[PDB]
Amino acid sequence: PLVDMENFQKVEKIGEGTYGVVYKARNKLTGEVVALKKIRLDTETEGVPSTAIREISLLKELNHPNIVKLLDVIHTENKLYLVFEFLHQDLKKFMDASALTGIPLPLIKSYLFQLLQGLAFCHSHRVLHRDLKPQNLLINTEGAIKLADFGLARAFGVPVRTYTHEVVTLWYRAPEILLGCKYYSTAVDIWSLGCIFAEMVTRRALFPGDSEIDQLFRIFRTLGTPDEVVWPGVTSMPDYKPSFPKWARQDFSKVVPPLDEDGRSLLSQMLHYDPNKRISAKAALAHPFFQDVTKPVPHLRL
Amino acid sequence: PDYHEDIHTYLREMEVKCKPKVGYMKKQPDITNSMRAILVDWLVEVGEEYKLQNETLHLAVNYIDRFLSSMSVLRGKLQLVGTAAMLLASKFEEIYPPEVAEFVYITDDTYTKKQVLRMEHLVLKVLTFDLAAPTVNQFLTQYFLHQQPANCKVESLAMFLGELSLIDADPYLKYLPSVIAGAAFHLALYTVTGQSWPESLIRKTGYTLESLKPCLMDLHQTYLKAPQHAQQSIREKYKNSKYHGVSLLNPPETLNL
Ligand SMILES: CNC(=O)c1nn(C)c2c1C(C)(C)Cc1cnc(Nc3ccc(N4CCN(C)CC4)cc3)nc1-2
Repeated sequence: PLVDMENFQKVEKIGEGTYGVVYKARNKLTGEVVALKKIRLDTETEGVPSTAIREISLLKELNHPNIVKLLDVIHTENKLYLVFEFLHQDLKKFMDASALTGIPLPLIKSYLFQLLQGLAFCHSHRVLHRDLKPQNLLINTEGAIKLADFGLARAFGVPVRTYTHEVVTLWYRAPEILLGCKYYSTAVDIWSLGCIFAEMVTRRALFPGDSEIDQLFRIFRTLGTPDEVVWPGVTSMPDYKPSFPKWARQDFSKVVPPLDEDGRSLLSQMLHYDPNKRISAKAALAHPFFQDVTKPVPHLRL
Repeated sequence: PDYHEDIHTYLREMEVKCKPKVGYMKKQPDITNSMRAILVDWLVEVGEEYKLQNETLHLAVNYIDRFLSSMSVLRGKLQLVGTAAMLLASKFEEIYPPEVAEFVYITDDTYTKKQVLRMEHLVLKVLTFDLAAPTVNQFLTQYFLHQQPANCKVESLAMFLGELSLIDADPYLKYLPSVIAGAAFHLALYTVTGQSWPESLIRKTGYTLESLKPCLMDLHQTYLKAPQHAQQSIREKYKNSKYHGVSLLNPPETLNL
């Protein structure tokens, strides 16, 4: 375990957070470039963190071109390293660097197509991601985009329960979750992707709420306040209030103006209120929107 | 569900891979089925104390059978293995695990916190972090979607039988989780509603009633003898109203097979 670690040359820090730190690193023997995640294992004295337990066990079942590959795990006494395939950039930064020009629509399509393929693989292997947001989506110079950061991911061979402390950042959070649903379903990841799709197209976040209630209202104000006919059950859901303003559904061509009929169709189905009716990743892949998909390469400003 | 099928197919593949060695207990110098039975019974009790999901319990046992399948352990260490297994199972399945301190407490401080963390490390190494194993519970869940009218009493009784099968390495090590679930499901459906393994699950699982028979016979026998069994924590757990008192239900005298 210590020899392995000595085979790595740390190049530069590319990520940091509560979880620990990620370095670009080089295998000194093979030359392979790699992302080294260091989890600090003395910080609490609670053993291997649950996020690491889940990320590792779930990620090694998930080998797919559009999921960032876990290459290796090194577990010493006081350190835990995960070795991931290395990508060039995250989508959040890319979108921000693309503000002036916009992400070209073909590249947007290619990205969504790949993310859906990656998501469909997750779900068809009973893994929920649960944290799909631009910064957790990684891209390379060849045009690939891949799901990353499975710190909140969960197997659902048995239904996954909702936790207040372990939720996606607000903007990409599905309405079920905001309304207090009991279990997560695959539909929450599809919702996040739809939000991200919209944000790539318009260059603004779709539903940038300030709080849980404000987030709901931004959703209601755009998609219309849901009722029993749209979403059988809404009014019974825990955090639903009858005092909710009843907004009408905004015209969808005015919500994502750049999008054609197929794109508007796909996004509508990804943002369907009723989780049972929200389109699955697999069915989305078959949507006519992706009829002509190609694989453009981004202009990565580095 | 939309992936319901792909997930079943996949669980059916993983359950073959994450499967312990059937004959591992006779290759253990010092421990025995009876001791494992006592350990699993204890873990059910612990699960009840800290109010843990049933899935946690099944995962912990799967980790233990895999660990013991390749590592010799002495009596005095068996419980440290199971304690670490439960901790890992909790970390994996629970919304948030009990603290390590709690797992040291539940052992009467037989082991130090340090021994628990080191054993957790060892178990992770020996299982190679492959913790997302298929369980009877997971297959039962998939199966339950196939009750035309959903019945909560059938589900409790199926859980109850599936949970009992964890206790006795003989004969249940020799059966796949999907098979134990199939037998527990039909048996619970049969006792409660008088109906049998449904054709829709025959098509889904490829298991016939004929195919389930050997496990059915065993499971029925474990159901009959349950009140006599030396381990009782599960029967206790399942006479609570949370489970419709299904462990009080009288098993059929014979299956109509
Ligand atoms: C919880 N998060 C992670 O584990 C994680 N974070 N990042 C940024 C990565 C990970 C993984 C899961 C360990 C895999 C990975 C694989 N490749 C990269 N590449 C990368 C390279 C540069 C940048 N930057 C763009 C944003 N910056 C200004 C810093 C450089 C971001 C990602 N990053 C990562």
